[PDB]
Amino acid sequence: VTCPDGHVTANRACCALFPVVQNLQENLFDGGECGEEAHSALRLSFHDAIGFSLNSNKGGGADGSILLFNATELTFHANGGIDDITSRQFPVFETTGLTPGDFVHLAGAVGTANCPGAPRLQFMFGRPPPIAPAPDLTVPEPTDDVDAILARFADAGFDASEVVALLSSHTIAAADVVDVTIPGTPFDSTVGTFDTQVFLEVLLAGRSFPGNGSQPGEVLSPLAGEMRLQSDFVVSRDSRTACLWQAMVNNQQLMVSSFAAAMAKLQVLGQNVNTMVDCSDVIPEPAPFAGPIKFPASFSMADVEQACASTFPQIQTVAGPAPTVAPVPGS
Ligand code: HEM
Ligand SMILES: [Ca+2]
Ligand SMILES: [Ca+2]
Ligand SMILES: [Mg+2]
Ligand SMILES: [Mg+2]
Ligand SMILES: [Mg+2]
Ligand SMILES: [Mn+2]
Repeated sequence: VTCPDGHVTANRACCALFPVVQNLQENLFDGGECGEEAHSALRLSFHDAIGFSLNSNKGGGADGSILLFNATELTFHANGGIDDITSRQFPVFETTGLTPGDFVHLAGAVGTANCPGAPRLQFMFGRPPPIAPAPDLTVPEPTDDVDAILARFADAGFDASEVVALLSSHTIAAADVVDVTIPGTPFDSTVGTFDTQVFLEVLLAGRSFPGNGSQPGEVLSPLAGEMRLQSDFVVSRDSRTACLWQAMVNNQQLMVSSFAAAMAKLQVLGQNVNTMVDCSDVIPEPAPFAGPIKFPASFSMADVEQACASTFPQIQTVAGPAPTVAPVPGS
C-alpha cells in the first residue's frame, strides 16, 4: 500500500499514523529529541497501561483512561507529575483524531525511539475509547517495598524478569515532583541515552541527596545532581531481582530485548490484540548505541554494592573528579 502521504505500509489502516508521527516529532518532541517530552511520554504510557488486572477489574489497561478521565486519575498520589505531562500532550492530541489510548501508546513508542540505544518498539494500533477511569492504587509508589512492587506487577501479568526489564526506562528518566526544588533531576548520568548506565549507578554506594535533603521516595545517591529512587534501590538488591538487575549492567542487548518484549505486552494490556492492526512501521528508527558503559569518574568496583553472586561485568574506570549531573531542560 502507498499511503496518499507517499509512505508505504503493510496495512492501509496505518496510513493515518504517518502524519500523526510527524506532528508528534515536530510539536511534542521538539524535532525528534530525547528530552523532557519523550521521557514523559514513556512514563505516561506505563501509568495508563498499569491500570489493569488479570484477576479483578482495575481498569481497561492501555485504554487512554489517563487522558479521557484526566481529572479523576490526576487525583491519585502515584500520578504526581502526570498533570504536567498531559497538559503538554493535549494540544497535540487534539489535532490527531486518535483514540486517547492509541495516542498515549504511539507517543510513548515514538518518544522512546528518539533516545539513542532504544529499541524500535512494536506498535499495535486500535485501542477503543476508555469506558471508565482506573481506580486508585494501580500505580506503584517509589516508597513501595519489593513485595508490593512484585505483587502489583504480577496482578497485571508481569513476572520479576519483566519488572526489571521495564525499569530499564529509568535510563532516560528524571524526577520533577519527588523534590520540587530540583525539577529535572536524572536517575542516571546519561539521561539522553538509552543505555545500561542506570543499572550500574544504582549499585554504587549512595553518599548524598541531590536537592533539599531527604524526601520520601528517594535514598542516598552516588552523584551530585543524580536522584536514586527507593524502589530502584530495593529492586536492585533484593534476592528475587538482584541477579536480573546485575545481568543488565553493561549488557545493552539484554536490556533492549527484555524491555522491547515487556513493552509489547504492557502497551496492549486490556486490549484485544486480534482486533488490532500491526503498525510498527510508523515508529522512527532509533539511533544505535553500542560501545560499553563506564564508571563515572573516580569510582571503581570498590564502590559497587554487589547483590548477586555472578561475577560482575568488567567496566572501565575513568580518572578524574566525580562528575555533576546536569538537570534536564524543562522542554
Ligand atoms: C516500581 C515501578 C516504578 C516506580 C515506583 C517508579 C517511580 C518513578 C518516579 C517516582 C519518577 C519521578 C516522577 C517525578 O518526580 O516527576 C519516575 C520517572 C519515570 N518513570 Fe518510573 N517508576 C516505576 C516504573 C516505571 C516503568 C515501568 C516505566 C516505563 C516503562 C517508567 C518510566 C519512567 C520514566 C520515563 C520517567 C521519567 C519521566 C521524566 O523524565 O519526565 N517507570 N518513575
Ligand atoms: Ca488506563
Ligand atoms: Ca541513560
Ligand atoms: Mg536474584
Ligand atoms: Mg551479571
Ligand atoms: Mg520541549
Ligand atoms: Mn519529567
